[PDB]
Amino acid sequence: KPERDGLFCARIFGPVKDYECLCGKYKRLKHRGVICEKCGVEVTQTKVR
Amino acid sequence: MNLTELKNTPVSELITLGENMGLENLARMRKQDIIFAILKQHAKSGEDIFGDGVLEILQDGFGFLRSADSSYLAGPDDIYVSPSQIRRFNLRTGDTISGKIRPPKEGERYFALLKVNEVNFDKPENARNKILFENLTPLHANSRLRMERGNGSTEDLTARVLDLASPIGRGQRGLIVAPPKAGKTMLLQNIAQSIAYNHPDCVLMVLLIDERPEEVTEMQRLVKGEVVASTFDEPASRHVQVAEMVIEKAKRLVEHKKDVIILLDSITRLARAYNTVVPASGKVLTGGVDANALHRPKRFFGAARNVEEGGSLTIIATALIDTGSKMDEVIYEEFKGTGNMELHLSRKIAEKRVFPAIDYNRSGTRKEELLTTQEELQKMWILRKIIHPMGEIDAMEFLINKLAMTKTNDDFFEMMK
Amino acid sequence: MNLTELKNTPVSELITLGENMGLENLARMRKQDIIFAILKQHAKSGEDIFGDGVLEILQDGFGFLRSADSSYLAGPDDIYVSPSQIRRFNLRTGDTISGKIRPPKEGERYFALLKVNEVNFDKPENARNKILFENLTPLHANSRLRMERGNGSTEDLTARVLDLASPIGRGQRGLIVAPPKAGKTMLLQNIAQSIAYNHPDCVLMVLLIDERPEEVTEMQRLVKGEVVASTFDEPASRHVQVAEMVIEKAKRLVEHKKDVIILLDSITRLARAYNTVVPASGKVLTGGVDANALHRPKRFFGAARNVEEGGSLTIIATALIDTGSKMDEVIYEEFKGTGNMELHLSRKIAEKRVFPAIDYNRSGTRKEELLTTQEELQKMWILRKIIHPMGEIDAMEFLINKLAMTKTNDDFFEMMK
DNA sequence: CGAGCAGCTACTTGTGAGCGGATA
DNA sequence: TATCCGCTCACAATGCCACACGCGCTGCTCGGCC
RNA sequence: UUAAACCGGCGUGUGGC
Ligand SMILES: Nc1ncnc2c1ncn2[C@@H]1O[C@H](COP(=O)(O)OP(=O)(O)O)[C@@H](O)[C@H]1O
Ligand code: BEF
Ligand SMILES: [Mg+2]
Ligand SMILES: [Zn+2]
Repeated sequence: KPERDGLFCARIFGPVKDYECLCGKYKRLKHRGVICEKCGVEVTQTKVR
Repeated sequence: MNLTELKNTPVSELITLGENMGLENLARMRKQDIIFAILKQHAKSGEDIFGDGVLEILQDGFGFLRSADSSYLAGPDDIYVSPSQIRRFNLRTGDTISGKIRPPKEGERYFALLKVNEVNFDKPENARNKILFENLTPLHANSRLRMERGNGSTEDLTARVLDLASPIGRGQRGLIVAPPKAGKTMLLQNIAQSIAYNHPDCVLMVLLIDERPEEVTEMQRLVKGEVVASTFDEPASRHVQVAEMVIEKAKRLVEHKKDVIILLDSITRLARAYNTVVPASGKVLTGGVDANALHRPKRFFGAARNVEEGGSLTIIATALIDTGSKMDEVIYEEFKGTGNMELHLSRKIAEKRVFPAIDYNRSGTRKEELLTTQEELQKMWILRKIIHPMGEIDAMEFLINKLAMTKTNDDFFEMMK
Repeated sequence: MNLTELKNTPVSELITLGENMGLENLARMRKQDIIFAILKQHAKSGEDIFGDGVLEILQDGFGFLRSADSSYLAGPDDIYVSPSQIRRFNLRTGDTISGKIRPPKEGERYFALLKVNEVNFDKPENARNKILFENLTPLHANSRLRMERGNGSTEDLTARVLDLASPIGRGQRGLIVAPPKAGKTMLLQNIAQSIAYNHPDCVLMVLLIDERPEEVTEMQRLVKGEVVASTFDEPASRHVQVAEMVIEKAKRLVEHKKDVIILLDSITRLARAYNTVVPASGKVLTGGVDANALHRPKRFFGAARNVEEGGSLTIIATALIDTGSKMDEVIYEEFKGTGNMELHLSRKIAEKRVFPAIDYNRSGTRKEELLTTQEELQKMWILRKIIHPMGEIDAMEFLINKLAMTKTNDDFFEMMK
């Protein structure tokens, strides 16, 4: 998985998977558009990256 | 402000406090998150925080400060410490680091410790002027610690029994061998209350492994000192985590020339937890254990030793037998020869509601002359000799009877004569 | 400079020494690291070091020099030796190589031995002019070694008991069969102190296996010679490591025509350790042992032999019985017929506080005429005959009484008549 | 513990412009 | 101080297709935020 | 809120038109 603040990252660029966060806490469609409690990434498609 | 001053307060009190501080009602988050948000708000107010935490190092390099009420576990109230302090003072695991802390910004998770103020209730120079644990000379138990309460109560029985069977000293390694349903937990409570009420000069620290949550609550608010527990709501990983926490804390406190008593119950449960956490090595011995899966428990039971130069480390640990399985029996085999203090609780007398059910036959003390004086040993030996006429059941009768008529040791000795 | 001259000094003294040498305060690293850094600094000063270490070879080819206070273990103070010296002198395991050493640079870990100076307190030509251990002729014990101290003390009892029951000679193989709680460790201390105070001409070397750290400290500073111990803080691998260290050291010292006495306690513990370190062979015999898992212990107990051409190797080893398990019983079976000296300690007399609890019935000596002269055997035989009227308990009474009234062997013999 | 950082190529040809340059 | 003259560097050199290949071991240093 | 399905970038060499 990407580093916290390395070259590859999620909270800086976007989720590495479509509608799936890095921690797997938010994975359904209801949480689409909200950030998690530690990484704080807007869960969405990979195109954002 | 500080951690324990908020953690020894209940959850409703913390919710009311956070709502009084003008915050989003914190009755929705856990108590640890409540205190975390309260500290974040207090730091937002324009000031620093003064925190305290016991120290943990992983293979990364920085330090984690776990709190007391968290049972030394992972949580948001654990303080971050940059590895620079570890490179400076070589702070190993087991410091109640007390110092100034600041709130974490974005990209961070925990509070960062700015400067050191208190190193195990000592000056930070003790962090650079002290002796390690592996280098000193372990000795036998010199000091004698009385167990009897002194009120003539019905549970005083247990204490005085032990006092006339095998006393307890600083630096001892006590192992209790008892089948299920023998009165273990109330024995722990009785002996802890007696050692803490009769001798407040010595420090107590009780360990609970795989008990019920009601047992945790009954243990935590009843005995003095820190009450660390690790129940089933955490896996064997967090079991070994809290175990290594408390052992390194005791080691460092002993290095600080302090008397540390560790109650532990039971050893078979932590041995199973360790077997769970250590991978296999291709071979399985009797009972289903590994080769190195015994090295952790061995070390854990043998860390006890008497420090003649200052401080001491005594442990009182119970074991599980008559469980039907094999691994518990081999564990008892391995740990019955490594301890310098062995005691046994019977089950046949226990199920007859005749308590306490001490095995006066298999009870023993390693090098008891350093724990018992001239005529003291005279009295103890002649009573052992007169109880020696082969007896378990009516031997317990004689003991409990002559113990219920009398109040102190000298009363029994001078009335039996 | 040298190793033992710094290792027999305490840890605080070494810390003060390293701080006096102008160094980073070494109270943060272990004592072995303290001495390592002190040697590195002394070598940085512009000079060489003169070190000493007992030799170990693995399947690699080079040599490791383990130190005395390290209990012959792996550590930074172990000196590296290039295999060239092994190809030159064929230095097998068990040389206290004493020689010149230089500090290690980057890419290295330990000091490198430049040249040989002392080979087991002998000229390096003895490294090329000597005889191996497997080639000489093992014989029976010729010399007689008195055990009684000669002060009439209360522990002299034990010694004189053995002296009138079964004496000890050079090249003997003694096995003590004793249940738990029979007075083993103080017996070891008593007999070692007597052999080292009465006969300083013979060399002592005591082995401790699976004892308490306080027992290690009480053994290490009380008896003469090297006190090697291997407690539970090391796994069975390091157990067998130190065991093979000491056995090859004794073998080489005997090859150097020296008298080497090896105290060992107990054998069942090292047998369990070996069973732990040897893999299975698909089959498990009685007690849970393997086929080849007995070959190591067998060899280890049978390395004892009397060298009639020069030097001797005697062993005094204790065994564990009445442990409830089977493997200890089969181990005792295997080792009760392989020894050339058998003695037994009773537990029923021991728990009556009547010490020492010798089994005068099962005590014996292989070919005792080579250990006892004409009228000497006359006296011993007639006393055995008069004690022969079936007795354990009041037999111990008679022995201890007639032994407490008297001071030496001849006094007892000429007062009983 | 991870990751990295690193020690362990060479007779083009032209066409063009920018930059000395030197020299009275 | 103008006016070429020449030195020196940037920039370039068809399009596709097909196939194959290798883009490493180990000592040292640094990072200090599960 | 519930059910079903899914989750070649570079360089080199060679050869051909
Ligand atoms: N020679 C002796 N004289 C007096 N007391 C003894 C003697 N030998 C043993 N004992 C007693 O027997 C006990 C044996 O101690 P311990 O080390 O627990 O058992 P063991 O030595 O058999 O392992 C000691 O507490 C000691 O008081
Ligand atoms: F010290 Be006992 F013999 F284990
Ligand atoms: Mg012993
Ligand atoms: Zn997340």
